[PDB]
This record gives sequence, structure tokens and C-alpha cells, in this order.
Amino acid sequence: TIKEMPQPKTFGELKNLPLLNTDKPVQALMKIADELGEIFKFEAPGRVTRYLSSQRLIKEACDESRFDKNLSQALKFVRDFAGDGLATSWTHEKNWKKAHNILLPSFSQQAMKGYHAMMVDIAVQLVQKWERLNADEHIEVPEDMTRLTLDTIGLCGFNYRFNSFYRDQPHPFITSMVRALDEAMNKLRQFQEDIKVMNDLVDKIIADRKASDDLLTHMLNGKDPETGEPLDDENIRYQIITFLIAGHETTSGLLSFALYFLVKNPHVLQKAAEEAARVLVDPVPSYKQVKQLKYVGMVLNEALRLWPTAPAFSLYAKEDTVLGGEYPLEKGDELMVLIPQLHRDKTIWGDDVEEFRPERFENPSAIPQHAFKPFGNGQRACIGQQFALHEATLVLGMMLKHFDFEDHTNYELDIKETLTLKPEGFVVKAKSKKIPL
Ligand code: HEM
Ligand SMILES: [Zn+2]
Ligand SMILES: [Zn+2]
Ligand SMILES: [Zn+2]
Repeated sequence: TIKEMPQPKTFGELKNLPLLNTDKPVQALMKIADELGEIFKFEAPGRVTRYLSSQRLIKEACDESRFDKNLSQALKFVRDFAGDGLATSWTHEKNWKKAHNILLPSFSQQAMKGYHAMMVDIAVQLVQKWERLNADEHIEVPEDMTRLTLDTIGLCGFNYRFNSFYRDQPHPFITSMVRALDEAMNKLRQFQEDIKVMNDLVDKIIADRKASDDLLTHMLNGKDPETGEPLDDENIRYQIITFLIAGHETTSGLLSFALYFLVKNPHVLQKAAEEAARVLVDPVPSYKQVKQLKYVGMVLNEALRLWPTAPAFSLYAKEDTVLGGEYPLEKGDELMVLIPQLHRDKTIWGDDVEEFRPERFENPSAIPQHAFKPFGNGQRACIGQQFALHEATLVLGMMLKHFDFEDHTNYELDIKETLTLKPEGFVVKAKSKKIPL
């Protein structure tokens, strides 16, 4: 027996569009889901989406025999500059599978071990910056995390040094990036100007490589095993842009939210700092030591639980079907996975879903399939997941070895939305524990 699905207030021809007249549309949607439950329809003029919030409905949506990745209207706007890069391609677009096969080697275990020294390079630059602040100074958390994470993918991926810690404002490329991503969010000469800046740097990266084993090596020289074709010049440049953005933005948000939760939960911070001091006995962390930071890894997952920094991903029905035994869908219908709501499903997590308890992740085998999805789903899941988590674990472990932290402003959480989530205005003071590196 068919259920009629909930839908918020409509506004004539504009349908539900005016309900997201806000700088914080994901957070607005979360409130709608709190009101309406596990599924609601959301309409705009010539656009329909179904927003899902329960693990029960989301686990069905994650059945790849039945649903494939959709390019949401957001990703459609990002495609204006990222083209048919890996994140903004259809699964059966020729360059998706092709680029996937060519670029997988760059996220192998050998690649990761290879990346570790270069991650350590940038993490050291972060710790040094904070060791070198005067007594009266404070830290702009998301701003420095963005310095760290941009520099890390730049170095590891492309052997290009943005030198973000050498500049008092964001790198040109970031300023243009935040502006294009804010445009794409709002849209739902400046936009062509932002893309100008982005694309000028891509050329500088390729040209610099022309002056002679990483992501770019593979982009430029790897051949698809299925065909022996390498990527073409246009796609490669879409990939560089893709990896530059995807490779830093969400990670910077994760490290920010993580430090936020640690300072708001000082006993959790204590427990994480004890592991860091215990494991990290050497001047910098080894690849192996980072893997030994179990509790620090649990801290990051819990942070991704509460505030998944890529808040949504979108699917379409491969055929006419029924979702949840109740809601008929037509072939092509878009389902949007509302990750922060999934992650607050009390039937999965218990009633204490707002509490920051990394101990939830102690026995990750206790977590039901499709309960925890900060990195997307299936064959289109995040290719950089291990990269992001090793980076964040490394860095957070080093922050916890080197500094005691003070929430000197009693910061009230304010989540800025671009397409990703980040704490805005998060500031702390860090007091060095005086251990050299
Ligand atoms: C904590 C940090 C990260 C989060 C939460 C995250 C999240 C996600 C999500 C949800 C998707 C799927 C998007 C969709 O279904 O439309 C995705 C895909 C992707 N991510 Fe990540 N990501 C992170 C870090 C990274 C890093 C560090 C890289 C690069 C080194 C990266 C590169 C990509 C790429 C290229 C895709 C598209 C993969 C494909 O569809 O073939 N991401 N990520
Ligand atoms: Zn398919
Ligand atoms: Zn290689
Ligand atoms: Zn049909």
C-alpha cells in the first residue's frame, strides 16, 4: 500500500524553492527533515528531489543494482569548471572509468607510504607556525587547516608548493575557489574571472612538471589497462582542478570540526593527547605510528558523524521501483542522501546522537552497513578517503603531542556552507608543550 510522501510548504510556481533562501541550505534542510521525518519531497521549477534521512531508506538507496550516482544540480554547476573530472562525471561517461583506472595506482598503499614524508613536511610547517606565535596572538583554525590541506595535496599530488604558510591572505587559487563554489551554491564577470585564476595555475603545474612519481605523473603518463589509452589534455586539466579542490576542502573542514569537538570535550581531548604522547615517541610521526593512533582515528570518524564535511550525495533510480516498500519512484528520480541526518538516526546510534563520543567507533564492525557514509557510496565513493584520514590523523596527532589548547573566546559554533561545511570564526590559543621536532 502506497504512502504519499511529505513535502514542506509550497509557494506557487516557485514550489519549495523559497524555503532555501538562506546562506545555510543544508542546515535548513536538516530542520525540514526533523519536522518531516525520513523522507520528504522537495520541488523547484523543473526540478524534483527526494531527501532521505534514515539508515533504513538510505541502505536501499546505496544498492548499486538499483541506484547510480546522480549529478546533483550542485555538481552540475561544479562541472562548469571541473568538467568530466572524476567527481563530476556520470558513471558511464567514457572518462569516469578511464580516469578511475589510470588514477587508482596513486591511492595504492605504496603511494600512501610515499606521500607520508610530504604530509609530514606540511604538518611540520603548521606546528612551527603555532610554536612561533607570540603570547598575545591566537589561531584562526579553518584558515590554517586550509593552508595545511591545500599545501598537502599540492605537494603530494603535483610536487607544487602553494607556500600557504608564507602568505597572510589565502593563495589566489583559494580566493577564486571559494567564490566559484559560493556562486554554485547561490545559483541553486566574476564567475568567469574565478575560473580564469584556477586555470592559470593548472598550466603552471603542468609546465613546471615539463621541467624534469605522484598523482600528476599518473595523470600525464598512465594508460588505461582496458585500452592502453592515456587521458587526453583537456581531461587531465579537469582532473588537476578536481583533485585540487576535492583534495583539500573537506579535509580542512574535518580537521576544524575535530579540533572544535576536542576543545568542547576536554576529557576526550585528554584521552587523545595521552595516545599521541604515548605513540609519537619520535621527532616526527612515522607511517606506522600514524596507523597506531586508534583513538585519534575514532575522534575523526565521530567528527565526520556529527558534521560530515561533504554533507550530501545524490542518486537516481535506474528503473521504475519502490523505495522502502512504500514510495514508488520513476526511472531517473533523484534521491538526495542527507548525511548529517543519517548520522543522527537514533535507531542506529541510540538516543545520545548529539554527544561527541569517539568510543562509538571502537568496534567498527558493530556499525550497520550504510549507517556511516561520510565518503559516499560504492564504486563512486571517495577515492581520497585513505589519503584524507592519514593526513588528518597525522596532523591531529602532532597537534595533540605539541600543544595544549584554550577556547579563549568560548566559541559558539557557526557553520559556514559553501558546498562543504566548516566552522566559521573558530579561533583558539595554543600553548606549546615545548617538544621540538
Ligand atoms: C574528510 C575528507 C573528505 C570527505 C568527507 C570526502 C567525501 C566525498 C564524498 C561524499 C564523495 C562522493 C560524492 C558523490 O557521491 O557525489 C567523494 C568523492 C570523491 N573524492 Fe572525496 N572526500 C574527502 C577527501 C578527499 C581527498 C583528500 C581527495 C583527493 C586526494 C578526494 C577526492 C575525491 C574524488 C576525486 C571523488 C570522486 C570519486 C569518483 O566518483 O570517482 N576527496 N568524496
Ligand atoms: Zn550503471
Ligand atoms: Zn607511480
Ligand atoms: Zn516509468
